[PDB]
Amino acid sequence: PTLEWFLSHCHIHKYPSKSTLIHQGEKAETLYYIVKGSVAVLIKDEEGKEMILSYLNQGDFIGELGLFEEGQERSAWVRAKTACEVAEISYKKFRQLIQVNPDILMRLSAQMARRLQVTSEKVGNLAFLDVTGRIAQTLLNLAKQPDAMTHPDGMQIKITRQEIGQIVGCSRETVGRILKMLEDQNLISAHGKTIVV
Amino acid sequence: PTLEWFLSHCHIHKYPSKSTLIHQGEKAETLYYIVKGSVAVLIKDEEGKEMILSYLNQGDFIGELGLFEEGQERSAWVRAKTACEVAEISYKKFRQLIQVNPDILMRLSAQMARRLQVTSEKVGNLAFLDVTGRIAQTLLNLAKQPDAMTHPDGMQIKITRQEIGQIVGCSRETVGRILKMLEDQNLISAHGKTIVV
Amino acid sequence: SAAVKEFFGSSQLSQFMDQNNPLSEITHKRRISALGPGGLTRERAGFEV
Amino acid sequence: VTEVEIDGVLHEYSTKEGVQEDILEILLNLKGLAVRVQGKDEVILTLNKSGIGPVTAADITHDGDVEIVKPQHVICHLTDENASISMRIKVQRGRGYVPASTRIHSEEDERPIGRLLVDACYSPVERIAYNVEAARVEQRTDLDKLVIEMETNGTIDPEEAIRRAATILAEQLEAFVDLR
Amino acid sequence: KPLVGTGMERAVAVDSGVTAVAKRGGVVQYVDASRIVIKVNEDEMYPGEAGIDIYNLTKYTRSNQNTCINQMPCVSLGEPVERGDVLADGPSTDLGELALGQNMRVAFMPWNGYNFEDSILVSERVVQEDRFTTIHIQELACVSRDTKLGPEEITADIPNVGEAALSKLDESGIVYIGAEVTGGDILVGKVTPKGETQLTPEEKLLRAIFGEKASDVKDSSLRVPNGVSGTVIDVQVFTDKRALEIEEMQLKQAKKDLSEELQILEAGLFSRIRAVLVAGGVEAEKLDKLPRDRWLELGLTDEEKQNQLEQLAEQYDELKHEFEKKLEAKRRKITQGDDLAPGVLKIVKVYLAVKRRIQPGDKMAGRHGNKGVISKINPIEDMPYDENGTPVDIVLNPLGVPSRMNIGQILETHLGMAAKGIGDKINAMLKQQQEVAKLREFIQRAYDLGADVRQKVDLSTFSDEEVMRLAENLRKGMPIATPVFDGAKEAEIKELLKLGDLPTSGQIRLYDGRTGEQFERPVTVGYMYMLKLNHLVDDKM
Amino acid sequence: TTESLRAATHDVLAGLTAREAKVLRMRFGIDMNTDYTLEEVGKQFDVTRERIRQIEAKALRKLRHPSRSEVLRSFLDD
Amino acid sequence: SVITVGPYLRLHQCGLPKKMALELFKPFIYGKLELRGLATTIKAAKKMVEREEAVVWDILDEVIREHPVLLNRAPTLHRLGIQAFEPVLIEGKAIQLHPLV
Ligand SMILES: Nc1ncnc2c1ncn2[C@@H]1O[C@@H]2COP(=O)(O)O[C@H]2[C@H]1O
Ligand SMILES: Nc1ncnc2c1ncn2[C@@H]1O[C@@H]2COP(=O)(O)O[C@H]2[C@H]1O
Repeated sequence: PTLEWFLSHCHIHKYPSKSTLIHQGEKAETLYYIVKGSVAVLIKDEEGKEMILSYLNQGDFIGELGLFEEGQERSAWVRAKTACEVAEISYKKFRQLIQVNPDILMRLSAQMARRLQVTSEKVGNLAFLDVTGRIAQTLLNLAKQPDAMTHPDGMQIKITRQEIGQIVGCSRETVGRILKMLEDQNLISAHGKTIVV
Repeated sequence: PTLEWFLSHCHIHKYPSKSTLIHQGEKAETLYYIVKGSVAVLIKDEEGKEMILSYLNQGDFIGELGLFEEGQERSAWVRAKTACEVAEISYKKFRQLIQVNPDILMRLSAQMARRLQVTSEKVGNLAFLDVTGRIAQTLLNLAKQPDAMTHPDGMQIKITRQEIGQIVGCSRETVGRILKMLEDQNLISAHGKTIVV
Repeated sequence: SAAVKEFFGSSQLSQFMDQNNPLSEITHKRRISALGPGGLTRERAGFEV
Repeated sequence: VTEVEIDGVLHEYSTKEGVQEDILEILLNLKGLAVRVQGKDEVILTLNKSGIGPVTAADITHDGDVEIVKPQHVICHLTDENASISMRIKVQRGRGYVPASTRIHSEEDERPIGRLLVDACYSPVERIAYNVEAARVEQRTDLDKLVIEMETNGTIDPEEAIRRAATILAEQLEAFVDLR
Repeated sequence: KPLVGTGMERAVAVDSGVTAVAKRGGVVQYVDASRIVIKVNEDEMYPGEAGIDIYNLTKYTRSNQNTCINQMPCVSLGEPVERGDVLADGPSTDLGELALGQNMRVAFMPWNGYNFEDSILVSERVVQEDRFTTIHIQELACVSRDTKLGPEEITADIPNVGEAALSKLDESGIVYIGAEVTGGDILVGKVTPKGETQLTPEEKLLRAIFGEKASDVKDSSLRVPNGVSGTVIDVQVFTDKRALEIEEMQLKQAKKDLSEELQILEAGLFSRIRAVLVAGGVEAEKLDKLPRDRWLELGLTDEEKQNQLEQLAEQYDELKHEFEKKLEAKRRKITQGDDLAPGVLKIVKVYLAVKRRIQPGDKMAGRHGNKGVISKINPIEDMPYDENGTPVDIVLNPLGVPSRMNIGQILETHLGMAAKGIGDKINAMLKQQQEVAKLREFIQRAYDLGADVRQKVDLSTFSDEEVMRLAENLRKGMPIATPVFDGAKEAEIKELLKLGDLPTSGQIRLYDGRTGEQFERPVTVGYMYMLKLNHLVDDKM
Repeated sequence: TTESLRAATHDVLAGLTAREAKVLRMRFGIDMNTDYTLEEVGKQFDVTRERIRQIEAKALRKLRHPSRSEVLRSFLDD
Repeated sequence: SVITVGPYLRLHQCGLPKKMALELFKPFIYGKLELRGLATTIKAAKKMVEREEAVVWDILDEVIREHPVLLNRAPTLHRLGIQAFEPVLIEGKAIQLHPLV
């Protein structure tokens, strides 16, 4: 694809696990496209408290928010969940790419549309749903992302319990204790690996 | 200009207040463009209240999330705050419009970026910054987005402690209690119109 | 200019044309009168004229 | 030959902004239009055209069961670069006898809009004549033969014209033999 | 035309008009009723100019007396035009002679009180031809003026459920399929700001139900007046929801019009832009297949070409510039509300064209004072006919001709009957498609027929196809001149009529068809030349 | 038209309770030279005022009532 | 308006283009549309009569039956230039007139 003609002038960089891609406050000077790997988009308040905005997986762009306007700082931290083979395009050259071909932009805007939908959903969950419904929607959504195994009748997830903390953005004791409340209600079966019926 | 070009393909309806222009569950064929007026988006609850996700004014498109895929159902309700003039085209004509000309899609992309940004701040604040801090981020952003009179010594807003609350998420008598705390803290003044000093 | 305007655009004895027929418009162009300023009137003229 | 309905760019009575041909001269250019129908006894056509050049019958949305014998039978002309034209033509089936005048004299019905009624100068009955001879039976030589000179367009078998006529007369006069 | 003339027809059809001229030698580019385009030859074409020698043209128009104006050709392209010829006909002219009326059948009889006193009877068939049926362009207008409450705006908004009978319609709706519209409908929707009125509880409750926002911009739409069967053929103009629909749709209309105008007028020029590269080398297959724009990067050499690379670029500049200009002007002028001038807020214009079939009351006549009012149209089977089965166009009362003493009309009649006598010969020669020799023989036999005719032609001058054009243009009729006091004699018309194989006096037995019989005596038959008038029951009732 | 209208309003208003019809007729000045107020349905019948609002509203529903609103409906298009 | 002949008139007869029949006799047909009540009001009767109901024709004939009307030509020299005939309703735009008068 575009990926290989791209790769020949090497901007593709292979980053180890955790190695921070974006430090927010950097001046926006390059677009990315994750060719391999999973990424954490995340933010911090001044008093050390941190929140994850999204994971970002292969096929996705990092940093697009600065391509449109001059001289902006990067909106979130972007840190590698694992080993990442990552494209880099400079803005003044990627805009030439838009000028050459906007076909990419359709798929790009469809992804953005799904992102807006899920973000408005999250504001709804926050304002209007307590912890229980949030982690139900979690374990439900977890029962649909393509890594889940099947457990003959019902869905299976075993991510032990760290990555969910970073997806839904919560503590882990409360996840456990309400994983148990759902176990009483006969909707999950968890002993670390939670089976979503 | 290119807005004139867009509107020139459109078919402009008048809509007076409370008119529910878009509903959730119907199918997507029209992209909308607000010629005149201001509108409010909504989501409803399986049993309860609703959430305005954001407000939209003259200059915005509505409907676009359906644009990029066929057979897409409408995601939210969108109700008129004021009487509006809405420039409408169908998506097929829009695909024609994409091939014919750029630079509406770019403005649309810059807008999409801005909206993902401020709802992310909203989520940061819902998660990090407390309700007094949510009022702070919001009355800050509103001092940056104008509708005001720019009172010769001070600043004001026409707020009945209801739009600040609903943007943020709270109840009435309580935020009363707090903005009066803010008054005793010399942070606010209000009688029907709040003066954010 | 004001004169040659006024007079070419204000007069008796000038009026819209009989366009129904090339005959009517020639014989309108091949037409003679004994009236107008310095002329006769229907009530004053008789049979001799 | 029946009727026309014109509906186009502007208001729709009926020639608008860059047609030479005022209305009765397009229709009289459709009177001599020759259409054959084969399967059915009834038809409706449509036309749409635009842009500078002669407006003819080849542009007609011919129905598949319709034989247009002249695609060069002129209809109209488009003059202005801005001018464009959309109309509908009711080809034949009629009923009864000649024209529009006597038709609406019959027809109390008033019909919705677009419809421009037309005189019927037809097709396979053009002119006729006849001749009474004296039949030669050997003795009854004063008996009569007839000879009917008939003239048409094509599209009708005359023996069919004649059979239809006799069946018709039989059936009218059912109102006088069976009915009093 | 008139079959019977006096000779003065031609110079009057001419001197009511004027003439034209030609251009350089060439090949005729575009052919039309009124325009011709010629391309000048390469050797004649100067190198700087393109030399597309083009001509001008003609159109329709109203009269001072609400009648029709136009011009058409009586000629073909690719034929020599002798100077002073008529290249285009008029309202009342054809090949350069007068045309006031039509030529058709006559029989002089009483008939059941239908030609009692000066009235006229007529077959049905003449209006199947519409040949007397004809037109009246009429005019309608809209002054849009300054109103105190605000300018009259062009828009039309409506409450009061359905703004009724629109309530009862089908799904379609008076704008019904394909933008169809009835009599009474709107053409130009203008609204005028409205004052207020006494605030009675009923109507105020009604505009609390519907609630037209404020200032209540009263309706002033320009409509089809009642019963119109005319043609609102065009609109000139002189300078709410559906407000915006109609005006941005007016913009849809207009930009599509004018985007068309653009795309034609510059798709013209894109040939020369391309070609200008292909001069100075050839990108004989390097030019085309790669996208067209990227050709200036193809063949380029020293001094004289970069100037034309930039002339090319200047075209690229000027043209898109002028579109930016026109866009500004046009888009704002559709976007603007009505706010124009003192008293001229604006003026909108309309003209009509009423054409429908002729009916009793219309006044018809000939050229000897021979008037007549109409009293019925006669079915053809209900016309007098002959053993030929061929029925009469019209029946006239001869009650008055002794007391009217217009015997010239009689002579007119005979000399017309004989002329259809020759026209039918040429008709049969057409359907029978005679050999060139016979056409030559008969037609020269036709021209040199009279006693000692002052006027003389040979056909051996002409080729075959010229005689073919000649016979293919004469079939609506050849005329004849009976000069007024140098007129014809009983001997001539009688010799001429029997040359038609007709009766010497054109007196022929006629058959009624209400019973099929014969009448008692034969009747005078032959063709008169008659006149319509503006003195119509239309113009009288 | 006016005569038929107000004859029909007389015929419609003729059938109410006396209070409904009378407060309506006089309150809208129907059939005399006065401009009556609910301050005066107050000052005249009973110093009650707002029950006159809820009496007028009841009468309007009694009388719009499209078994009656149709002699009024030809006048929608006025 | 313009006149033409009635050859098949009886003496008492005269043409009447029903258009002007209607125009002159609208009060009778209105009173009669209220009497029957199809047009319940004069808005209704006037709109119904602009829309030319079929009953407007039969009732125009009803009203016009036995309903004389005058006839006047200029110049009215003596008494008999103006007379009164019975109507004969027609859709012929020309007045028909008994040839002997
Ligand atoms: N709410 C979100 N959903 C998905 N991706 C996000 C979100 N917020 C930030 N990002 C991504 O994370 C990146 C952080 O830095 P940028 O703002 O430069 O570009 C950002 C986006 O690519
Ligand atoms: N949180 C938000 N911030 C800004 N705009 C939003 C938000 N949520 C929804 N919208 C907009 O509101 C629209 C409602 O209908 P659509 O689904 O067509 O597209 C939606 C977006 O354009």
